[PDB]
Amino acid sequence: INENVNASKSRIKDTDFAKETTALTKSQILSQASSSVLAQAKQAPNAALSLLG
Amino acid sequence: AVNVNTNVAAMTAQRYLTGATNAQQTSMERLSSGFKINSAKDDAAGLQISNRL
Repeated sequence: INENVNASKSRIKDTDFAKETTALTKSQILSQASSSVLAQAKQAPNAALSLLG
Repeated sequence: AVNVNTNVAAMTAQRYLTGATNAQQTSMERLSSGFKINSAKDDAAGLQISNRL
C-alpha cells in the first residue's frame, strides 16, 4: 500500500520533467518574441518625427 | 490646377498610411501572442472551433 500510495502521489503531486522542460522552453521563446515585438513597437511613434512635427 | 485649400495627395497618402499602420499593429500582435486568432475579428468561425479544440 505504501508503494501504490506513493505512485498515486507521484501522478498528482510530482512534476513531469519532460513536459515541464518543454513548457519552460516554450515560455522563454515567447518571452523573447514579445521582447522583439516590443522593440519594433517602440519605434512606431518615432515615425511621427519623419512627419516634421 | 494648383490649390492650397485642399490636398488630394495628402488625403490619399494618409489613408494608405493608416491602413498600413493597421496591418503593422495586427501583425505585431500575432507574433507577440503567438496566435493568429486573438479576437473574433480575425476569424469568428475559426475562433469558435479553436476554442472547442
